Amino acid sequence: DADLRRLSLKNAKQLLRKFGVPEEEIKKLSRWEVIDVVRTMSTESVAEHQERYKEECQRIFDLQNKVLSSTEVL
DNA sequence: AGGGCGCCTATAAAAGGGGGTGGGGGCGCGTTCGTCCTCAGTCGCGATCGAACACTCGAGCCGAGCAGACGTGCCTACGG
Repeated sequence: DADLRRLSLKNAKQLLRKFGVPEEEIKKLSRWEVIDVVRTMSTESVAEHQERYKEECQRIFDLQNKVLSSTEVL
C-alpha cells in the first residue's frame, strides 16, 4: 500500500492503462480512488470464503447427480 | 523677347547655437517563482473489551458389602 501511494498519480494512471482498467476510472483520477483501484487490480474475503464453500458443494452435488443416474455399462 | 544679372554648382576655414535623428540608459511595472499553509490520508501507539481456558463444587451413578429370608441337608430329641 505504501509504494502504491508513492506511485505519484501519473505513473498510477499509466499502470491502470497497462492493466486494462476502463478509461472512466483513469479519467476521473481522484488519486486515492486510483490507488485503491490499482491495489484491487493487483489483488485480482469472507464473501469469497462462503462462495468457495458453495462452489465446492455445487460441484460434487452435480457430479453425484450425474454418476448415480447414469445408465452407462462399466 | 532677349541680354544682363542673380543664383546654382565646386573649394578652405571658423565661430556657436539650434534642430534633427538615432541610440542608450533609466525607471516603473508586471510577471514569475518560491515558500508557506492547509487538508487529507496513513501509520503507530495506547486503552479497553471480549473470548477462552482453568479451577472448583456438586450431583449422579456404579460397585461392593452386609443383612434378611427361605431351601435343604444333617443331627438330635420326642413320640409312638
